[PDB]
Amino acid sequence: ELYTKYARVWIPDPEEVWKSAELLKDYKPKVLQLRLEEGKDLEYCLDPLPPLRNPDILVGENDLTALSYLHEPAVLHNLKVRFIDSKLIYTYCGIVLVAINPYEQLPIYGEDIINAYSGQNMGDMDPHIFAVAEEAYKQMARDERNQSIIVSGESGAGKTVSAKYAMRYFATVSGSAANVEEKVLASNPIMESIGNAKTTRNDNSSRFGKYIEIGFDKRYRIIGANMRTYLLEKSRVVFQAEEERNYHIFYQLCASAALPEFKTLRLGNANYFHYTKQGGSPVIDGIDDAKEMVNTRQACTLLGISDSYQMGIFRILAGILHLGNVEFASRDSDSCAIPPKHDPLTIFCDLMGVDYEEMAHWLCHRKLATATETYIKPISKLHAINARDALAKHIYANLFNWIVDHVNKALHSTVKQHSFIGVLDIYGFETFEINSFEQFCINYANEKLQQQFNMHVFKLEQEEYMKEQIPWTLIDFYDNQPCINLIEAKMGVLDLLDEECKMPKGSDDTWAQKLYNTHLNKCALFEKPRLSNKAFIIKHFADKVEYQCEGFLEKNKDTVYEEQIKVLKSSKKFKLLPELFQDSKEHKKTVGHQFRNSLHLLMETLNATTPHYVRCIKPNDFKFPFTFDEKRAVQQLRACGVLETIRISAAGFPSRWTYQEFFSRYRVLMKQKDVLSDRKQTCKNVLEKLILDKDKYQFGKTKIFFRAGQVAYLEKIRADKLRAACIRIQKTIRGWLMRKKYMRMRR
Amino acid sequence: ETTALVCDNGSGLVKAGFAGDDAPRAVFPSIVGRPRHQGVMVGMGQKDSYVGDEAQSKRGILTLKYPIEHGIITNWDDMEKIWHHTFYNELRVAPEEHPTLLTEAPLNPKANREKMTQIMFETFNVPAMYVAIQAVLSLYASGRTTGIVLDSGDGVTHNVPIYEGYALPHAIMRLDLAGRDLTD
Ligand SMILES: [Mg+2]
Repeated sequence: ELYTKYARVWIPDPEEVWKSAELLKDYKPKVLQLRLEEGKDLEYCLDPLPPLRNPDILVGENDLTALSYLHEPAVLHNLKVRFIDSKLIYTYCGIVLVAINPYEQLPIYGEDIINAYSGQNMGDMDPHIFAVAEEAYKQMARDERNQSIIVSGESGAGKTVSAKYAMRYFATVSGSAANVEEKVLASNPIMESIGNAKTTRNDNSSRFGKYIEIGFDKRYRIIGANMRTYLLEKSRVVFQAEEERNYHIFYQLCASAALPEFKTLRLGNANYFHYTKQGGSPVIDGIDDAKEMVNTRQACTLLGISDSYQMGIFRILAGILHLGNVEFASRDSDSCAIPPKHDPLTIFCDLMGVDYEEMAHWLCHRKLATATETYIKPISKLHAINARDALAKHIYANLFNWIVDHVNKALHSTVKQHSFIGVLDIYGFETFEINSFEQFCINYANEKLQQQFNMHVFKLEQEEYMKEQIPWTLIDFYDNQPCINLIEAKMGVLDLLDEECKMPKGSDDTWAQKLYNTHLNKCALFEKPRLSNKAFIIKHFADKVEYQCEGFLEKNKDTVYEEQIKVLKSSKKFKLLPELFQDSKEHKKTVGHQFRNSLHLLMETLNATTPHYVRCIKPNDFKFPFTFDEKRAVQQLRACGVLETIRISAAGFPSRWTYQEFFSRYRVLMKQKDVLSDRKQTCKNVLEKLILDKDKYQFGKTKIFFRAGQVAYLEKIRADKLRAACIRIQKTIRGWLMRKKYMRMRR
Repeated sequence: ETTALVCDNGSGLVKAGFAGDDAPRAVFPSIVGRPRHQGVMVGMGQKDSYVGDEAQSKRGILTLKYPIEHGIITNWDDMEKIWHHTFYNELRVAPEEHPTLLTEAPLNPKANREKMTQIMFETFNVPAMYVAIQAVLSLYASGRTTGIVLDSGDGVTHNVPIYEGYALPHAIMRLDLAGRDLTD
């Protein structure tokens, strides 16, 4: 047990997630006497134990796996102390690097430190982003195989700062002159304007995965980046929950309605348009959209998008906005019509350069054709609204891919790329008060990435074990495939959603009923919320999440009636709109199936490669420099998978010690008889006496491997021996000295 | 995924294509022609019998038989030629690769499905098969779950009432008025 007197323990507390306590009397096989910092005894009860605390030598170490007890409060303590008192913003967990965002500028990014890391091995140094970049940069040279740095977290956490410095490192150690840093940094305002949103819980959340491939030649001179984007949240364009916004570019554009060149766009205020009024939150406090616009146009001009294309882009976005106001009237249960001289459609046709009567016809009808014959069939007002919103989502997704292709044209260089290093910036696991299809997609992507991470860690552990000659059978593999099969496989939660989109009179209620019928008792990971029939719960990697069924189906659905594209492609007013739609089932695919395919493209990109991982955490909600809210930080660490990573690591042999440093530490416990000339045999003897269960350690060729907890045990028994010796000696010295004071008194 | 074939034998027309398409690849009359005159030229490349658009094109030389009448298949050696033409020539796909779906008028003879099944597995070697009531499919098409359906092709007419996807077999009406008896 070894809950002894002066054992420290952690106890759960409402205000700061854990508090330190000290066990005031020995435990013996119901209630514990605990001395607290606040008061000398307040008492704690044991249920049908408190988490024990690591010894003081271990806390503050550079690597959270160096701890002997691995659990939430010790991790939170080590990160808190290292951040607050030592101002070290970087820490290691397993392979992962954890970066605690300080909200303060620091001297640590200087070129002298860049040189200090260049050429080092990974463990030789305290952790820094440059040491990941250097590990990638060396492996790229040693082997053909390409390398990725993966950065995960909330968007506030400062992933862009990590990528910025990782590129600065690559530039400096390459000795390159070229000019990639300036261009990649100058791309950020447009990518944030198009691809970036205000969520219920964060402002400037990023709603896509951005992959920057830094290309190198056969000599490792730099060649200039290729930008890719994945996982774009297209549904946000047409739907927002309470006090959300859609992509900032619409509000920047609406804020600019006074500028002379936007007169012809006939803009309103941002709540005048159906695709922006739905959130009820037009203004972010602390941002002037009217000025972020100007920074966007400057970023465009630095990437050399001509003023003509810039006015084409803003003309198209005014198109999308005016399109959204078009309001169909139901003629009949099976037909609809646009009312006469409807003004939003007039202004949309004036913007896009199309004949009003063709758009007015094709919005309300669709064309069937067999090879011999063709029929023009009317469609319901519901289908007409779904068609309009699918067309708006398609125009947006194409405009996004076009702006990203012009970025790539400005960033490319003619030299043949020999190899590259990718920096992937992606959102973390996500959970809200009200929880919806956007989060379901984000959590599916994070399940896939966590599977890849577990693959990689398990592989490198089998390699390290064969380095140390230890049998592979001791490392257990934890596998989340039963959760991915619940979502992506056939009859999964996505498959029954696509199957519900096209079954007649399908609805979120009867989708939920299909979910329950298929999964409710049959699967360990799917659960029903006790008090509702319109929600379901998935036990994700990081946590259980309850998703609410209302309004997935309307978000799920895309079908673009091809004749509406064929009308728009006919436009002759301006160049950009025909350019957009250059290269079918692609139109038929639902949003969820597009997302599933984009995620397969992402995973087949990363699987070609060797990963390196970063995690960013946000320490406090108020951007105070160097302050660390335990209640927020615990949530961030859970969301980044760091805690379930550590839980997986604690199942293994976390603690790995070199024979000579072990011998140095524990000779205090070792009789001068028993130390041999042979260190490995000496330690085998000593440890086999000190810890009777051999299952707690393995004798590798080069290192002792300990299970979680046992190094703390050895440190405790060492401290107890040292204390008993000190008490005996010092009491003897006290009795000697007062015996001499007695001889003085006799004198 | 391997998409399944949909082959609505009907009568008078064959409608066939791949599942998930919005209109059939193949629409041709379910008609087999054999030549009745003496062939006189030599080296002509004479051909035993013609299916579909061929028998329509050359019809002045031929005797035209419909193998299906009143939704009952009455000549299996014709019908199997029509299926063979559908898979191999018109869709140009080997049916052994992926499943097939077939449609039938309600309340017709029990042995017709057994023969269709036996031919599909034995000769065409399809991996899997199903047969579906036409009037049920007309609701899937019209986007409804509650309906009464007057479905009337060549060969046969029938009414099927369906309420929320429960069919009411006692109320199924079948009638043998059809396009062929309007034609005669
Ligand atoms: Mg029919």
